[PDB]
Amino acid sequence: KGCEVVVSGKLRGQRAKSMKFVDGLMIHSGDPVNYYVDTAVRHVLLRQGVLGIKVK
Amino acid sequence: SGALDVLQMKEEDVLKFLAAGTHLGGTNLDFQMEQYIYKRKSDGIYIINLKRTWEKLLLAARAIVAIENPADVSVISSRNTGQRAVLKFAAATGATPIAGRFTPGTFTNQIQTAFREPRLLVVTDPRADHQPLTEASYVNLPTIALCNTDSPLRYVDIAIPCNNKGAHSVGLMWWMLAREVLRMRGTISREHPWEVMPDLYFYRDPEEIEKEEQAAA
Amino acid sequence: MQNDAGEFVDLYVPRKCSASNRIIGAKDHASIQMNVAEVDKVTGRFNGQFKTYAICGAIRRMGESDDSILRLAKADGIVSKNF
Amino acid sequence: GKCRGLRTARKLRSHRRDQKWHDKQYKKAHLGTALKANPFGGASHAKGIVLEKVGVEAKQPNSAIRKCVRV
Amino acid sequence: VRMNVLADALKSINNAEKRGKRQVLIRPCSKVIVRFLTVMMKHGYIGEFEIIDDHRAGKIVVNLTGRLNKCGVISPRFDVQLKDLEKWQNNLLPSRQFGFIVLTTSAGIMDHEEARRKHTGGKILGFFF
Amino acid sequence: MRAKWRKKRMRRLKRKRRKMRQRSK
Amino acid sequence: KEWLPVTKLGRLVKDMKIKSLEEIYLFSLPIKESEIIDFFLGASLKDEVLKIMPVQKQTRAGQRTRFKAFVAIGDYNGHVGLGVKCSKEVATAIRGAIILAKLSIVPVRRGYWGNKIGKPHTVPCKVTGRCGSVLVRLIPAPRGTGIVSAPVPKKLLMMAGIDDCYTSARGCTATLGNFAKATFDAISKTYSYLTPDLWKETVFTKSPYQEFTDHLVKTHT
Amino acid sequence: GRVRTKTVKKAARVIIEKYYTRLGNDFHTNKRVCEEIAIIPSKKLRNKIAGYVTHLMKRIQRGPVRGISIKLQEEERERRDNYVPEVSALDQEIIEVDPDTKEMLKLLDFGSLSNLQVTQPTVGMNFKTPRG
Amino acid sequence: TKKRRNNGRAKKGRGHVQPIRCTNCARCVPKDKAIKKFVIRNIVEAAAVRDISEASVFDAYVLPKLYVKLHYCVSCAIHSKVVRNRSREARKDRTPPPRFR
RNA sequence: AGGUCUCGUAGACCGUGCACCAUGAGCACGAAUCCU
RNA sequence: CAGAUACCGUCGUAGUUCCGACCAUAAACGAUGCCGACCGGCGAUGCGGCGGCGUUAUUCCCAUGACCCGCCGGGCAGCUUCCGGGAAACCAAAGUCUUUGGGUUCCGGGGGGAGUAUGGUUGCAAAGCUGAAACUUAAAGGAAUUUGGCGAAGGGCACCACC
Ligand SMILES: [Zn+2]
Repeated sequence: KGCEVVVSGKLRGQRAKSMKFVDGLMIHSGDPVNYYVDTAVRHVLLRQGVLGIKVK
Repeated sequence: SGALDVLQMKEEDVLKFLAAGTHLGGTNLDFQMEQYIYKRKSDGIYIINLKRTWEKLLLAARAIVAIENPADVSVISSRNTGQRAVLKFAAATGATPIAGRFTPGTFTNQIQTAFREPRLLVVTDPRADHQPLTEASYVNLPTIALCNTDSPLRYVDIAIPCNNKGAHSVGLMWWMLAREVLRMRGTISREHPWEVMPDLYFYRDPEEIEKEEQAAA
Repeated sequence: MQNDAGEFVDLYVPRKCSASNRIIGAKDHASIQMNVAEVDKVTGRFNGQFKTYAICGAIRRMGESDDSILRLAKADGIVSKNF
Repeated sequence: GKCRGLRTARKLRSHRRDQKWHDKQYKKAHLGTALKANPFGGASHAKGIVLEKVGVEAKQPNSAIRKCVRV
Repeated sequence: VRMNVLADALKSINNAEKRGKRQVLIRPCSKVIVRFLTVMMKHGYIGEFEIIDDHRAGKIVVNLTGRLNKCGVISPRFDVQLKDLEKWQNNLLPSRQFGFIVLTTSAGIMDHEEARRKHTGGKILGFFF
Repeated sequence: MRAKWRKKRMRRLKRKRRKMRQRSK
Repeated sequence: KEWLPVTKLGRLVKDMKIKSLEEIYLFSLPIKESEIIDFFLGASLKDEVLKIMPVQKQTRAGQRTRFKAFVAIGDYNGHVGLGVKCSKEVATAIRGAIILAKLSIVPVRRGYWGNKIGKPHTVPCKVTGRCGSVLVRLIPAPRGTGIVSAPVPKKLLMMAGIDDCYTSARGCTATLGNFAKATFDAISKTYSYLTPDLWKETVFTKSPYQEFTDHLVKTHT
Repeated sequence: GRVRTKTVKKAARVIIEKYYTRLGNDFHTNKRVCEEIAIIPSKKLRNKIAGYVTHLMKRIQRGPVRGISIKLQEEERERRDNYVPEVSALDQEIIEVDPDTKEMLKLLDFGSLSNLQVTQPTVGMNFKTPRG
Repeated sequence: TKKRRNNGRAKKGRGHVQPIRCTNCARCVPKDKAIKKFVIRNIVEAAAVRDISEASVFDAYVLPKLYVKLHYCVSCAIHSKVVRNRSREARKDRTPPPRFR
């Protein structure tokens, strides 16, 4: 019922940018964040640079 | 609406109109209401011709009874003078009542849970209810209004000349519209006086309610 | 609305107002169509003969639409002529 | 137009001539000053003799030197 | 001061039909004004009008319908021939199927199709569509 | 500068030009 | 992926008891559901972008850019529409613009140039649309001339079905939104012009609501 | 500052809406009522619900409220709305009628009525507030 | 641009009014442009009234007032906070502020 | 004959100024779309 | 005050005042030429005229002045308005304009140079009227919105502010 994906890095240019795609509900404070969301961070190596993935 | 003989004021509705203070209206005068006024009485009180009230009342009654779905006509009141009157009008004639806080979006906002989209609007005053008349312009909605000598005339189709200030006149005219619509409907009789209670449609202040409940049982 | 052959070529004929005689637009949401009931002559009963009238939006927002309906009912003859 | 008389052509003509003189291109093309001060004198190409070669600078938002000659 | 009664008359009837009125008064009269409204009445653009015969200059009560779009006056009265009328009809009528040019020829004051048929020209007054 | 004092210094320049014109005859 | 109407017009078109959109245009009923025209106008209703432009709002931290999308809708044999939508992303903006343009579609009639031969091809009179300072004027044209204009009213008149035009513009034509809206207003104003070919009194046909009161009560509350 | 949030007030309003017949003035009894009927993940939230319900019961016991419409004060509003007097309140034996109203009524449909009487008019036309 | 329909004054068909001087300042201001203050106040306000009435030779004595007219320039009126700026839609209000005490 | 006429007491609109208070090197900036 | 020939304070010259002879300049603004017609209302204002319950000039009558109710014509204005227009602020005129023409005079074609050089002319003088060019420039401007900044105003807060 709620999701949030964040990407950051080289997105068609020299200077890095950050795109955020949020749809649904998202709790940010309190202990329900400790047991209602799952946070995973990965690094993607491209040819022109390294790209970041953050999924909740 | 008056070309026949049975559609005329017979004996007693003149007495009700004179008892409820129908003939005397506001001090100032709108220029669209000039055809409905005979002559200014002294101390700044304008006199409304009762014939024109009767004919515009029958025109409004014909416009109401023309639709065959009574759920498609909505009566509007946001003032304390006509709260119970529109509710009992909708109880008698099968209409839909709006009493207090006409929300901005019943007519236009589609996904709102209170989306009521009627075919006919009947309102008791144009000045106090300019917000239904504005939202009646964005949709093809004919309006019925009870218009005073002072109230502006805009987005109206049938203007009944009235005194919409006192409670007796408002309740009496709502009862007359209900009586005429039920008479051309055919669920009530014509020759027999159907008049069970004429005081049923009158708003009163609650101090009179405690005074009445302490005087009576 | 015709051509030299005689076939109807326009897609529809729009309405016109009964007071100002102006063409009602397809997107003029201030325009109205109102039905008024005709009564039997002796009984006072509604039978169902209908005589509808349409008013364009400019006359309605002008403030003179009720006078237009009054003059149409004068012309048809249902409301009393003495008035 | 403003003057709309049936027998008014002169005021229109003289006013049109005066407001045509109150211009820039018509003022430039019809006076002897803009051709007398013109180095080419109403000519497209010209010959000349170089005497010095001077490098003039560029404007504000870009930085270069520009190779030029004195003819 | 008042230098053209016909321009003021057609401006007044244009304002009256643009607001939506039904009856209008024109303060002066002329024979040329009555001929102009007779042309528009024969062509069915205005209704049946009246003449208030007062001893000053006649007042004209014109019945207005919704069939009129614009009435205009060209001032001054320009000389127009048979060969130069097509330019006026092209840049002054809204379409080739409707609209009329009222021009004064020696055989009366009427539309430009009838003057085309009788092969005569003259001075232009105005237009209506 | 505003137009007033630029106008004033232009008038003073006009004055000095006028005296040198009259004394340069 | 089914259609659930919220207004009674959507249901009354949904149950195949409204034959065409022509009586909706005749009775001047407002359209609030976009799938009615998709039900009526199908494969011939095509669309394309005109201009995507960015706008900026100044805040405390940086600048926020939202993209505004213009689009034109209309089949090649009649009706045409236009819509403006702004959103933070481009896909949401173009989808909202397509939906809002498909929702608001005007009809247009076509006339003749002198001789009433064959199907109509041009604008029957001189119409003018204005918004901002933008002026556009449409002239009837002879057959086979082709649309001579700027590229964007050429595109709009191709989606309007008219193939013969003479145009004349004035003002700041570089603003594409006001120029497109002025040409759309000039197209949509072709009915508020009473030509003498419809001076007869119309006959008042029957309204859909009162005709299908029984079906509306039978279907919904 | 102890100001209750909107979730506390909304929950208290709906629990005093759907349940009234098993409530009282004691804080502990309707605290146990709110514990038994409503599932609440904590104790302080349930406690604040119980306190605001107790305050709302004490104000409903005095007079009606515009946000909660319970079953028992309902039918009473339409009892006051459906009250009728045995008199008609417009059928009075004598009606005081203006002379201008009388010369209306002589010319509309009627010539003489024995139920109406006339009143004298005023002597001065002073009817506006002094403004200037 | 045009800030007010009038020019912050009361001159419509005159072209020249008699200038006056300020009270806080000495600035030459036109009469219809200056802010006017016709103040009514007592010599003793609320504390010395009992001391005057309890040390007076005469019983049942009325206390005289001060009747002066204050003429203010615009900057002196703002700086003394006699009048304050308003919103664009609330600028058009012309009634005086209501009095209670 | 009675002996403090009754009903609640913003009962602050006391004032006006208000010492000196100048200046800021720029390179760091790039606007877009649909599913097989 | 770093400086102060400035803001502030004490004196004080021409001038400020009248007569007579000059110059002809202002944000000389309503930043809106003059005449004529048409096109919503509302309540007041100054003048002139008309009609009408009533009160005062001490109790009856008449006219007059002083009030109240309405109109007519002209004038300074005010409030509301999806008449209509404009880039908008706003305008009952800045409306009746691509559906483009009632009559008539003056005046402007990007910003600077520049109201400048010269010529003519008026004047005792200061200066007024007429009035360029060379060259340089890709912007200079008008309305309105969103942020930041006020030694702008009105409400609240903080011991990384004060008492
Ligand atoms: Zn001052």
